[PDB]
Amino acid sequence: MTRDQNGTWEMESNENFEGYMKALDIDFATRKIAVRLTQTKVIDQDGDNFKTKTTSTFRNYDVDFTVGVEFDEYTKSLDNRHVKALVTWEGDVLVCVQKGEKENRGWKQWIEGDKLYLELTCGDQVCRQVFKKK
Ligand SMILES: CCCCC/C=C\C/C=C\C/C=C\C/C=C\CCCC(=O)OC[C@@H](O)CO
Repeated sequence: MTRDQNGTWEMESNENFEGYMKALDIDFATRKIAVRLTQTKVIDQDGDNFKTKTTSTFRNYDVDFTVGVEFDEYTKSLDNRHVKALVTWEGDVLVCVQKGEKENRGWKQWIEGDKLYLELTCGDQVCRQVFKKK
């Protein structure tokens, strides 16, 4: 029983964020800034209802969802695309499929020990982030 992801989480590693952003067609100048940054993630979770806020000195991104309920997601200030998003549980892993113009786009987020893991996929690029609880 490790579905409770509530907390404030600080990034400690961010593997292949450059490749993930390139797969999303983020321009070089934006990648140059974004790859430098430590992200913070605040998760407010009530059962299957999630409110998430990911922050940095350069851009912030909020996404709220209920597990099992498809929603329209606009990735404002990231790659600025519209997708249909669905988050489901696979065991205690949150799995999101973002259906839209990019093939094989989604993410998976789970608790393991005292860490939050987030793997973001776009095409053949996977970015693996690890966060430690504040
Ligand atoms: C927002 C801080 C990073 C900004 C970097 C600025 C520009 C880079 C442009 C595009 C890169 C694409 C995505 C950024 C990566 C992670 C932010 C969270 C994405 C997400 O939905 O979290 C999954 C899940 O945690 C949400 O609940």
